[PDB]
Amino acid sequence: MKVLVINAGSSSLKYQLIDMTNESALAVGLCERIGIDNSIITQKKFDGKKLEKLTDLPTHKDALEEVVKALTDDEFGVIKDMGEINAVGHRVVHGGEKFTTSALYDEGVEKAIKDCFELAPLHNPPNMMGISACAEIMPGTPMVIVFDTAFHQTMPPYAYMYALPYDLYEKHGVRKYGFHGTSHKYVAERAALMLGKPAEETKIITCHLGNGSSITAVEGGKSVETSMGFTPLEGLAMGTRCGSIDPAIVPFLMEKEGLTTREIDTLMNKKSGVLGVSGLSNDFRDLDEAASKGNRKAELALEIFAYKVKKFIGEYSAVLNGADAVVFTAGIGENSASIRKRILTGLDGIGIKIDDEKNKIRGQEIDISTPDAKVRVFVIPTNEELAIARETKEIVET
Amino acid sequence: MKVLVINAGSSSLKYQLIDMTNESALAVGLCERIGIDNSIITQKKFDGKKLEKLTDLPTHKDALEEVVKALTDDEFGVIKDMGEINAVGHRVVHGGEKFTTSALYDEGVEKAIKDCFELAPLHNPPNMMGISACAEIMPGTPMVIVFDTAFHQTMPPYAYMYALPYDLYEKHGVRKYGFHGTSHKYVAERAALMLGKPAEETKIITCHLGNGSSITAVEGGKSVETSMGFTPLEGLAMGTRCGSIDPAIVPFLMEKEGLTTREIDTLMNKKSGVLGVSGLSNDFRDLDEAASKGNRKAELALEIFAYKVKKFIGEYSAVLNGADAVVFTAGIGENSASIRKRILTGLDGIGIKIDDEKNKIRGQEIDISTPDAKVRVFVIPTNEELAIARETKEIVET
Ligand SMILES: Nc1ncnc2c1ncn2[C@@H]1O[C@H](COP(=O)(O)OP(=O)(O)O)[C@@H](O)[C@H]1O
Ligand SMILES: Nc1ncnc2c1ncn2[C@@H]1O[C@H](COP(=O)(O)OP(=O)(O)O)[C@@H](O)[C@H]1O
Repeated sequence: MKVLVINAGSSSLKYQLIDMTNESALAVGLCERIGIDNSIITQKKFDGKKLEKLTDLPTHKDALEEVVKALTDDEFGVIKDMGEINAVGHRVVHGGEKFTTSALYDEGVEKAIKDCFELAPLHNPPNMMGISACAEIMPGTPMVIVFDTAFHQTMPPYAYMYALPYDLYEKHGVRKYGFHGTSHKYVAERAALMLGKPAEETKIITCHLGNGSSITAVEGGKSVETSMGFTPLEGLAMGTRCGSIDPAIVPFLMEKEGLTTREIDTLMNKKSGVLGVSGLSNDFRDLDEAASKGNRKAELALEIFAYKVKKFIGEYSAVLNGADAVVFTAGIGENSASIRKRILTGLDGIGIKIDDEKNKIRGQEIDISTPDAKVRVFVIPTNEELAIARETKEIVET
Repeated sequence: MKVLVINAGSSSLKYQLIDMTNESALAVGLCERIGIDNSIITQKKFDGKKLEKLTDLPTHKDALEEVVKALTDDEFGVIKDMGEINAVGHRVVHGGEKFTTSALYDEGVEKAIKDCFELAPLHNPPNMMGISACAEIMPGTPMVIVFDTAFHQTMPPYAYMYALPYDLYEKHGVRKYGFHGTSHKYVAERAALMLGKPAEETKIITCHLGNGSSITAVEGGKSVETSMGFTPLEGLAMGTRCGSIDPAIVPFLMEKEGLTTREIDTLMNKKSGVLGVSGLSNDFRDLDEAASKGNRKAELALEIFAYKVKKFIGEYSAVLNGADAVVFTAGIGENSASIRKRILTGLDGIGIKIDDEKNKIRGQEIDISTPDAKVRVFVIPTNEELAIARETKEIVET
């Protein structure tokens, strides 16, 4: 089965055609400057052939029509006709409580998606232009919407409910949702394979450490607890987000600094995290160098960041009653040997011990723990597009 | 030297008269329903004699006047006249940045306590009322203030700093302080004795579970991390407090419901916790009974509460790199075998296993873990009053 994965932006459209037989990306592409002048589509075919075409792309529908032409090109394409695309997949952030699994697209899902957004306190609404264009160009092809909140819908009530007045949950839907679902589910699946046990028999803690960061406790293949909550702000300190602070600090700051609700929200989401502490950057690479060159604020920001991840590993070890493995993924998790070191030092007491040399390897699924450690520590690159395609294939199959 | 220890709440006042010659509690008492109807003072003398008086107590000053009359009663009292009270030690929750060690009461201490009213809204006002009541009733007696925050001053910067813009820490003193210090320090000491090791060699997790609840990670006798923060609101779900929720919920609620900063603070401190979830009570005894009789909201509130304590045990196990013991104290911690059961179930994976029969014993320092468990679980009655009296003696003596 071949799956086309679409990711649409205001004036762009990224795509990948993936063969699910071998999970190989046959072609990867990008349409830019849509609705602008000098539109362009660029496609890379697996064997090192690149196609570029300067043509006008007024709307996402035009871009998608070109994408199909580029995929079927005699020499630079990978399929003979549009009919070889068995399904299309798209990722949306919030599915609230309406979406407990990925969904087959139709007029119903389009409305539910819009509602989930207007009820949620999220910033950027979902971009539907890619999804819409798809319905016109390929009416007969199954389309699957994948939600980042979906994977966490298996959480029990004592985990997702906040200790707030119950009516707020009922009147405004306030509860923990969780994000990065697609990433957590994918690496949890890879980790089970590396443990050599069927997923149902595994207990895994997954750490998606990127500009946004979240940890999930995966029991027997299902999410049972996660660090982000009602919004992506809860939990860990991140690039520009403060994470879980004393809630009383909010009105205190609003009275002291004379701030509006929008200002305090912006302060917590964009001026906090390691950026806010370091006074320097929200980029962990920059902080790491700065810290070595002796920059104290940068050193403090990385200490706070690693310390909080360490604590969550302890927290989810209790949730899971002993974990079989801890997984690191995303930008920081996959690439930073030093940040992994800061996080994993001082945990032998709970069965975690790593090998400094194995921890230096990069871009690979690898167990970096000593062979005698009770808890395995795996570094597993997350692959967004492939995860979305697997989700799409599962739905289109069943 | 005889020290009177006072702990004042909104409508109550606990006291103990302790002889420092041998550290014996001569009399223990409680004034309840102050400022309400059917006020009552109850006193227990060391020889078992109990006094109860139904009288009207309009203000803390009236209650304190009765306390003195009960302490001097010919048969049920323990001293001949007020002059036998050499000093008074007061429990005060927040002293802010300026006061983080015990202090002889003076104009400056008073100022700091009133300035922190907004930082400990449920506590500082009543603590102040008890101090003023004491100044009027016994003008000539030395008064010593002992802060809930002192014990946590050993926390490292990466634990007490929030991932917020650094200037807020500098300009407004925003950082984690922690509370119940006196209780945590005392039971940590008792736990080291029970482990038969020098405090310096121990790693203990102390859980003070009462109307207010907090956990502390004690390493070698020093507090290294604790659950409450800038204010007593952070951390666990409590009787009427929500604990650590997604901070984004604050601005969100303010906008949806049109709430000012004062109202949202009251909502989080007075209408949340198990009271907010259950819709029934903030008393764990009542919830336990209601849960057993089939009340779902009450059952959910206790699950959320126990689950959060369980997670903190995991969190601090990582902080401490393996703990030697977990300690339960305060109202719920000392008396609820069933709540301890909910909390401690499913942790054998991290070395914690308890004996259901031992867990039924009450009012005793006892190890309730199975003999083979790697981590000991002790139930230890707290004695904040003897600890406050020790400080009072030291300060008044020098
Ligand atoms: N080698 C590295 N060392 C430290 N940090 C890195 C490294 N590589 C990437 N990062 C960090 O990872 C983040 C980008 O990762 P990414 O997975 O794309 O984030 P997100 O999941 O939030 O979209 C940035 O904050 C960046 O500084
Ligand atoms: N046997 C019990 N079972 C469950 N909860 C209890 C029990 N005894 C006391 N509690 C709870 O403990 C809390 C008492 O709070 P605390 O701060 O320790 O003060 P106090 O020592 O004055 O009772 C109350 O919420 C109360 O309902």
